[PDB]
Amino acid sequence: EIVVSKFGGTSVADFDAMNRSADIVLSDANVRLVVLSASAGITNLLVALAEGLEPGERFEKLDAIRNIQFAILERLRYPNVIREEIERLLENITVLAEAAALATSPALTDELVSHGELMSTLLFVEILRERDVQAQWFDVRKVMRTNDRFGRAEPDIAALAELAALQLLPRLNEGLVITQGFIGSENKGRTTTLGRGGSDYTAALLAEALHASRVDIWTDVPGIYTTDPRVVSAAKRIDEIAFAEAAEMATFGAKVLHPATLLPAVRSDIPVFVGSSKDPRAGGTLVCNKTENPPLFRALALRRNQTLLTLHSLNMLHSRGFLAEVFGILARHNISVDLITTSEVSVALTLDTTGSTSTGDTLLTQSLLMELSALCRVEVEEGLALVALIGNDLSKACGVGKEVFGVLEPFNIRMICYGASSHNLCFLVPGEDAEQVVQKLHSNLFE
Amino acid sequence: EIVVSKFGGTSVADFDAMNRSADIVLSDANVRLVVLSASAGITNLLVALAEGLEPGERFEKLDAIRNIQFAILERLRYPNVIREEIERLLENITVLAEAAALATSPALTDELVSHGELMSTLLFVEILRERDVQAQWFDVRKVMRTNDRFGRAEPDIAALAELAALQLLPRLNEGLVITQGFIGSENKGRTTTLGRGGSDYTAALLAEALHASRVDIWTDVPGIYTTDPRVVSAAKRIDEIAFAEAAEMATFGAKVLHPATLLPAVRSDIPVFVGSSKDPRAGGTLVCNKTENPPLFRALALRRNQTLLTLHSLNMLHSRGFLAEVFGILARHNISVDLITTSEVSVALTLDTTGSTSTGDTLLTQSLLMELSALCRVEVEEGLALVALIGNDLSKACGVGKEVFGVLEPFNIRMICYGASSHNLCFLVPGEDAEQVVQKLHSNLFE
Ligand SMILES: Nc1ncnc2c1ncn2[C@@H]1O[C@H](COP(=O)(O)OP(=O)(O)O)[C@@H](O)[C@H]1O
Ligand SMILES: Nc1ncnc2c1ncn2[C@@H]1O[C@H](COP(=O)(O)OP(=O)(O)O)[C@@H](O)[C@H]1O
Ligand SMILES: N[C@@H](CC(=O)O)C(=O)O
Ligand SMILES: N[C@@H](CC(=O)O)C(=O)O
Ligand SMILES: [Cl-]
Ligand SMILES: [Cl-]
Ligand SMILES: [Mg+2]
Ligand SMILES: [Mg+2]
Repeated sequence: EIVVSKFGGTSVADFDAMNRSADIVLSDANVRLVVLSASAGITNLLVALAEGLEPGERFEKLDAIRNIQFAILERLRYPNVIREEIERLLENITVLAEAAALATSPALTDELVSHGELMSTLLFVEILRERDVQAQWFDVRKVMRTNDRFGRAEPDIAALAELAALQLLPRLNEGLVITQGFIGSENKGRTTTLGRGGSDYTAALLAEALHASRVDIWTDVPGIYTTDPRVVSAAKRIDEIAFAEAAEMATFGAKVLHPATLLPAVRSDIPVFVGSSKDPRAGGTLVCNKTENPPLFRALALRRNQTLLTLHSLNMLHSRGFLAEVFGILARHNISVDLITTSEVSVALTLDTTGSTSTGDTLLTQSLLMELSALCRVEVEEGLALVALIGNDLSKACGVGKEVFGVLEPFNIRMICYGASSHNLCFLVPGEDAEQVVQKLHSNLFE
Repeated sequence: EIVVSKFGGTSVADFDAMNRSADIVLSDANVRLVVLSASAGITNLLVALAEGLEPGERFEKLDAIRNIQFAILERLRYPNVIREEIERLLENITVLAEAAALATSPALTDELVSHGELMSTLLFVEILRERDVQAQWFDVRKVMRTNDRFGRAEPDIAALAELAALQLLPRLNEGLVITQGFIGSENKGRTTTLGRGGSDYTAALLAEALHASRVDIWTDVPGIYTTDPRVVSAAKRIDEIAFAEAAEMATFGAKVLHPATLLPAVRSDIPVFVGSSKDPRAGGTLVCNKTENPPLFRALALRRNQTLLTLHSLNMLHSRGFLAEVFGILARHNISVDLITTSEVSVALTLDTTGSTSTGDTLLTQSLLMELSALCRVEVEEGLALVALIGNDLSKACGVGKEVFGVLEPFNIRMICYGASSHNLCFLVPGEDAEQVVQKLHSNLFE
């Protein structure tokens, strides 16, 4: 019986916002664990610095980073103590940025980028104690154990359970606990990150590990809509939806949720709430086990910068293996594909961006290619965008093909993958036409 | 420089037909090799007998078989010699049918069914010599070596080359040679068959092995149409088309050609002609390397009684393997799939009928299932029909989705697989609505 609350960039971008969020945490006494991302802009600045920047640009970034932190600092009642700390963090960030300028790696990046959520959670506790509140700071790294895959580390569920009950539970009993999402620590103590947007994932993870009654995702939009409001102005809010529905929404482009948030949700039936931190009375969306009478079409999701890796065979093995093998190469290079389409011995692979914390993460390695290039002719098309329609029983229902492609006459559909799930129908279209399609569909579909 | 001609059931169903076909062979002196299927109805009768029938029904079948053969026999000039032989064949067919009534197997079936093309080719030579023609009978089994996969044996290309030049070439130099398609012999002398419609395949095979200038397919329809004339009355004939186009037409339902006919065609660039044996002046379709300015939509193909094997995971291995493995099971059971569609860890498999000479060939074995059932939840939907659209550059062209699904509003599209080939777009629909769909499409597409 403990609700876990999560606040994103915008929700803790500055003192005021941080306050709006602090209020919310104190509107419900069941909120015992808070999860914060770093303030808006921090992570991008930090990532640009882990790329290795020259003296000039480097200094600009470090200052943009220091400003944001002091905007908040200079508003506190007793800014002396945390100033020391911030200075260390800032100073350390500085030395790391100097190192990045000479050598860089996904591990250095995770370590430097981790600093954002560290500074944000330190300040938040201060904003909470400035109100006479028992609120203590906690380093998730003591609990969030992950593998050594830097940039997008994967959580060790068992480990996260023992630890959380041995170091985090007692702290929850005593009082309030503020910690950071997105980061973790590997076996040999090195810092890791779960991948962009990972703060959502962290919230669901600790919720499961602590047997919480619920998780609250506080963002900059009141709930989950029928599509990105930034693309469809006329986007309608969705008051309530179910796990797999949303699970697939996130997976195909519903940025509001990290594609891995709901895994723990489903595994422990921990409903998740989604609302605006700047307007908690507009009302958000609740994600739960199962709904009332689920529509046929809930929403549309867009996933940009997709890559289409089409594989034809140099005709040397039998399809059985030609495939069984092809899939045993991606098993080594551990390249996961959400969408595949075939035609005899021609297999078109739909590749999503990494979502890794480190920019330079390049999916198609030359080792891979030459291994595949000889085993079967390769093809790679870029600047393609995936469009997904999520609903229910689309496979055993009528009029789906006409309803979706009746408006797309003027476009080039490059790939259509449908039939594997009664919840979705996806397809590719050239990047530039991406949004106009989302609009056209949504229109004669939800409006 | 030798043209190879092939005649199907209807084309040698009876004396007259056999004659029509004999004429055609003598309208071109480059025709040195003729390939005959058994007379219409024979193979089905023979297959029903290899299933094991009781005394009564068995006797009816043997008589329907003897009648058809005597209809031709009783019209010859000197019917005495071949009568002896036919009697043996008939007698042997009889004893085999008696054995089938007690024990049955794909090997007994191939051996009994082989008898059809044996009787037809024996008579044809007689129809040719009744016209003072140097025409000799030849047993393809001496040359058509295949593996031991009875019901749908696979040709050993190398072996077929050495043999054909050592036993068949000399016979072609001397004069005319009549032999049988559809059948072969395995390593240990046992008789095999290439699978229903395999007589087309045989024609292409020997053409490649003998370095022929061409192959002529004589059927009961003047050329290759934009779709089965038996479904679309308004079906238009296609005067000329290219390998991959047609290759895919056959593969997805264009019965006029066995799905494996063009493999040798492509491998040796041996153009293939397709015309009616009852009307050689209506004109047929020529299949060659490449065309003029290939349409965007050539035709539609229907493949009935498809099975949709959808695989969801019991969530115990990582997608990489979950797939890499799934495909390494079908690699053992050697289950080939032309059409696959995925969605994360859910993979929907499109399964075609065996096309095997033996009816009882059941694709989904219980060994397989329980091996798959535990590794990942299974699903099986039957009575589904595949619809394919063949053309050119459908992937990098516009309006494809609207053009195809604009008419199918009233239907349930169950699977859409597209993007792997710039030549086709396929999809499933419940069996009963199959033809009405083919008609609706073809209409606002070719008419
Ligand atoms: N279907 C959808 N419903 C609601 N928001 C969506 C949807 N698809 C995309 N979004 C976008 O995701 C945003 C919230 O994500 P994010 O920027 O990561 O914030 P946070 O820091 O709170 O995690 C919304 O502001 C919106 O731009
Ligand atoms: N696209 C198509 N073009 C021409 N015929 C087709 C097509 N699709 C299917 N067919 C069918 O295939 C038939 C010929 O095949 P088949 O019955 O095996 O004869 P054969 O014994 O000559 O091989 C046609 O009579 C027609 O019913
Ligand atoms: N702070 C990380 C993680 C998150 O926002 O959830 C980022 O900016 O992507
Ligand atoms: N005679 C076999 C092979 C063929 O017709 O091509 C059958 O009836 O299917
Ligand atoms: Cl940022
Ligand atoms: Cl038959
Ligand atoms: Mg986020
Ligand atoms: Mg045939």
